[PDB]
Amino acid sequence: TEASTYIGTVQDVNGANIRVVLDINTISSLKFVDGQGYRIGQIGSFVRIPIGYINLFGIVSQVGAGAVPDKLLEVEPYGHRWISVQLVGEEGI
Amino acid sequence: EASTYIGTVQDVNGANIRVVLDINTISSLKFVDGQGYRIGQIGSFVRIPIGYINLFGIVSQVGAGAVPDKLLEVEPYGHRWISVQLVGEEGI
Amino acid sequence: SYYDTTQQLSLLKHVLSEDKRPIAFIIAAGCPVSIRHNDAPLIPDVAGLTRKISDSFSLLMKIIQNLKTTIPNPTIEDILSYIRLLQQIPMSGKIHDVENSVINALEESICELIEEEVNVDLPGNATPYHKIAAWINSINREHQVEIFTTNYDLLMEQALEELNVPYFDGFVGSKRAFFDIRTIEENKLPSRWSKLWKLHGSINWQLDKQTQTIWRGTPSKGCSLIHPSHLKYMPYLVMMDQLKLFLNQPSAILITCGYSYKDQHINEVLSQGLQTNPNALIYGLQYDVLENYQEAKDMALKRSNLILLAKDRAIIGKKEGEWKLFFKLGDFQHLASFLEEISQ
Amino acid sequence: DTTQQLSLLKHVLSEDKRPIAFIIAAGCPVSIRHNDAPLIPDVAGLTRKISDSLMKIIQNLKTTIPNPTIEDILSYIRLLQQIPMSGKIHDVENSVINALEESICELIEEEVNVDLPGNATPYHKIAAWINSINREHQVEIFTTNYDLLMEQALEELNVPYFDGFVGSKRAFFDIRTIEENKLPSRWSKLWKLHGSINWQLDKQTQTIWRGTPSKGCSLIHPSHLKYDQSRKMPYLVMMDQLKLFLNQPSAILITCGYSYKDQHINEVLSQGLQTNPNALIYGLQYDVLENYQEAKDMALKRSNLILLAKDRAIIGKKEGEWKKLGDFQHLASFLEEISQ
Amino acid sequence: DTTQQLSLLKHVLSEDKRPIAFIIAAGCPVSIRHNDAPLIPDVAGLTRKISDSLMKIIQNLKTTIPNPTIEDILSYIRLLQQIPMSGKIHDVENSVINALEESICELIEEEVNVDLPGNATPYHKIAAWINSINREHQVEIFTTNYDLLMEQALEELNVPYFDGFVGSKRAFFDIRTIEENKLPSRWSKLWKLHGSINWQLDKQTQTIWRGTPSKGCSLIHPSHLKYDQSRKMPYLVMMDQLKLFLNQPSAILITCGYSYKDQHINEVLSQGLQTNPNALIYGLQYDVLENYQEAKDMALKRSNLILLAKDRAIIGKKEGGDFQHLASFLEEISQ
Amino acid sequence: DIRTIEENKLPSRWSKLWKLHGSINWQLDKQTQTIWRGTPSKGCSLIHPSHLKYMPYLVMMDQLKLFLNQPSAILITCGYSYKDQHINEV
Repeated sequence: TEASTYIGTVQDVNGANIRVVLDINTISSLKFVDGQGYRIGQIGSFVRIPIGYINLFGIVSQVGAGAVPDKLLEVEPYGHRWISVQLVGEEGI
Repeated sequence: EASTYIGTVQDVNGANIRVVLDINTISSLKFVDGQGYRIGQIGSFVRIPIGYINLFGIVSQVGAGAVPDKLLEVEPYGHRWISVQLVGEEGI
Repeated sequence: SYYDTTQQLSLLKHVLSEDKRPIAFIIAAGCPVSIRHNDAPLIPDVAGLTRKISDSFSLLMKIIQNLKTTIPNPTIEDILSYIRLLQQIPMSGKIHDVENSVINALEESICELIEEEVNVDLPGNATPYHKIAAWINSINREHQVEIFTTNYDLLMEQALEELNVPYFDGFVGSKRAFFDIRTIEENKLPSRWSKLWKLHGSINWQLDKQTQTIWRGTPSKGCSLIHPSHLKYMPYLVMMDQLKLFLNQPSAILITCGYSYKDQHINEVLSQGLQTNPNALIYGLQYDVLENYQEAKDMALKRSNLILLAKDRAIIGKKEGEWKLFFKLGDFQHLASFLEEISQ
Repeated sequence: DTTQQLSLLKHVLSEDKRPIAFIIAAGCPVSIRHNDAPLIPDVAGLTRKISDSLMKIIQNLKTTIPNPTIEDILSYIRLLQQIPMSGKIHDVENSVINALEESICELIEEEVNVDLPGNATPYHKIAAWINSINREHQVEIFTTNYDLLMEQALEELNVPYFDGFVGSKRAFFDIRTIEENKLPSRWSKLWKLHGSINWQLDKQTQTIWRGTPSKGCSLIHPSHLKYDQSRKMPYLVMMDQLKLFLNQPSAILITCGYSYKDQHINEVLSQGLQTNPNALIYGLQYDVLENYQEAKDMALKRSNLILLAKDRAIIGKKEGEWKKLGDFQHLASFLEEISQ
Repeated sequence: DTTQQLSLLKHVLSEDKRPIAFIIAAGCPVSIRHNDAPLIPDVAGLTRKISDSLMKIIQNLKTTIPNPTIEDILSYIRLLQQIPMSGKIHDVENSVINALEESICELIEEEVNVDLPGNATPYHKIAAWINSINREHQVEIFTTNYDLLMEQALEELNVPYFDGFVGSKRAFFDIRTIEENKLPSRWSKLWKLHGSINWQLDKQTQTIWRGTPSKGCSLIHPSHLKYDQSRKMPYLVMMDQLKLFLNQPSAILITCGYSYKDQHINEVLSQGLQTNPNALIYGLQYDVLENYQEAKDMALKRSNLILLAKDRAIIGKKEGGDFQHLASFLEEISQ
Repeated sequence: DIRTIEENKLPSRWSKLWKLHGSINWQLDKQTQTIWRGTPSKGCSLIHPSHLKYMPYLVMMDQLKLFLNQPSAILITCGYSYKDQHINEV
């Protein structure tokens, strides 16, 4: 199904402030890819968002209850699986 | 329905329309006579025809930020709403 | 009035990278021409086949002139249709004034010659067909990729077998492989399984006795149902219906390569499908000047969702324009390389 | 009484619910007679046909083996040809074992290449009954034969079937689509455990492809090297599919002509019966009940197995007695009567 | 004996919630007597009448075919017509073909243009019996005659019928009415396999519009070119409708006067019998049971097939007719 | 036992020790033709790497393959020479 190097899906856009929901079932620790150990979304790490043929890159800026949207906290105050990603650049053809 | 069709107005707040993307999802291309335009991008424009004249607007928010309050309580798994801000209109 | 190649290439790259939207193909006689094993291509074109039949065989040449009175330069399909019509009439030998059974001998001879000329194997693993087969296996799409062909050889089948590509051509069975028609319309096929339809038939078709049940298998001597449509009172009809039904799928895309749009039924079906579904898109790819395709330019002017690509001309959205020769994608090998690069 | 058993079998098989499966042994071609002669004789017929066609190997194996069959002979020949200098048993300059292998293989392929007779074949009745049921639980068929008769008749009946091979004259061995099982319900599965007469190996690797019958060469009774695995799989995956059908909720199973003389089959059926108590087996015997000691032992061990023969009827691991279904044509007639 | 399946047919007629229909052949109108003479001539009578009005083609066809029928002759004439230089095959000056086909069409046109008789026609009794049943399952009847006698009979009792065509003197062929098949249950449906002298084609395009019988042109025995992407002269739509009616939940259907001499009909009947296991055909035989070899073969092959004849009856693949008699039996069963 | 291996409802605390090549306490008593484990006898053993008896070996190989199919599985090899062919292919 979902290929390796999978983290989540975009659920909110505010121009240059993306919010991502982690779709990993559990064990947010050492998702092995290509025999090398990378960690699930962390403050200093990058992410990649492929759009058809070009890949948008971004950097995580906030993790936890801060990245949760406005009224999602109102609906439930105990759910925190969001990250806030800020776009940086893109890779062309 | 005819081509160049996106969704339906479901809210109005003077100058901040909230629009619902329709059920025919996963497409996200919406081909219109050759070239296809991605649906609900941040910078894209929209057109709302009222009888004889058209109303234009610019998208500002996409996703869970545009959906109203009660719908999220009804279902938090659905985010197919956009926030259109009016700009101008085309006369006769 | 001026079009950019890079924009269209990027559009196509984005299109092919998608997974859910259905995809299809059409492989015409111009595709095997672009692959050569000897100095000449491994399989000749339609004109080459007609010339070979003409010079390989005054009574024989009468038929060619007889058909030319009401039609342009006859081809293989026209000659075969005329022979079928002659065999339909019992005492039809008076038109050619040559007995009443030489027509059957000529039909057997031409069928054997065509089978001998076409029963060739594609050499090397670097053929574009293998590249396409690998590209199909690369992305596990939600909807499988269908393939339509109007050729007579079995190059696509062999390429699919070589790279372990499951498919289903409407035939089930190991020895006789009878035609199953209920499972085609039922259409609960495996998701990973692809489909391949040969619109003009191939060498593996054989017609049975008065039972007339159609079956596929090892070709037999003096028997080849390579007839394009022939006549009846049929697989061809259900294949056309399958193509039309696919063209009605939401956001469906169909790609043509090496096809000169010379046929009339295919063009009519494509026009009807384009008019019926406003979201379908067709990529007409050519390897010549667009002035050679009158029907294609007429259809591109009539329809808005049709895109044409030629060596030096292109029609996009009812507006003919010029490139910024160009469009090296017309060649089949370049298309295969593009697909392989997209997969990788 | 026999009538109660027949009524119970009718009302448990004719009912649409549990999946259905049959096993067909080499005894089925015996029950069909063409021109006052059987279409294909029993295994002993083929054995003494080969005999009348170098007895040294036969008496060498006879010292430790009873009356042999062809499969043992060909397995012994293969074991010989594994060894490079295997001629020390028989002369020198190794050519006999090879020449014997080809001679026997094309001889068997010529003996088995027989065309089915007209519309009176019981296979046609079985195919018609199969087409008469549209249950979600499809019918999978296991066969120990080598001929194409069953699938020939099924194709003559215009019905779909999947045998693990997909493609064309050079169709490969589909492997994964066996065990995603994502197939239409109307489709049926056909498995031949001991192999067919058209399978051919390849020099590059173990391809065991299915297509047009290769000239002379054929694959019979797969027993070659299995260290590589994956390639040259069909035997193991055939037993695996048999085991999976033996497990799971399936309150139906029919046997026809099986002699219970296969160690690799008896063990797996016993294991499945022990693991699955809910499932039932209706093994028959077209002979006297005393000719099958292994079947009697299996019936005594596992109660779920039901063994019926001409002499008596063993029900519930207990010997019974009478006070017709052994004939395969009679079995087809009974199936047609149940369907109609 | 006979009482057995007589009671069986009465009971199955009394069994509602299942569709019913009938097949009308040329035998039923032939057996109808008008002024002590048959209302419609039989196939042999039609061929004799045609011969009464250039037998070289007939002799040539007789070499490989026995005593032919009108359909074979007209098909051969048309087949020669498509071939441009087909006159050299049979003599010369290929203009006699057009005149011959026009004369044959005219002769058939005034041969079949016969008005239905008074209220004594059993067609009226059949229509009354059909209308007297308020079952939700509508009855769709397919016929082989080239006349419109059944149309007059149905229109004489104000019974709703649909023949796939609607409009006026230039009524067109509504194609998707069969597609969605959304019609009120009170209405009935009719189909002519070979057509009548009412249908006529158009020069500009193959439209086979129905309307007032045009002078000169008539459409009969549809076998023309089918390369116009259907809708040219489709009997295939009627065949598909028959297949769909065979594909619905199983029901026992009857027929009247069918000689089982149509290979196209026989093939689809066999396909429907194979696909639907309980499907039953109640085709009778108003002649010697040994005169229908195809019917006997079909009964032997298909167990569900039921065959009855004047001298015997093939029930359950084992061997063991008047339209007016059937109409009277249906009327008696209705009361 | 063959049912309890494949049904796989065991205590989470209990460990598992599969022997892919057999041990010296494995003995075949023939007669009933059943495999059993007990005291190490003299001479009688089941040293076989694969054997060709009319089997536990396939069961242990299937267990290894099934373990390798678990999500996020890790397998450490120490002292292995990789000269074997069946294990490498599996």
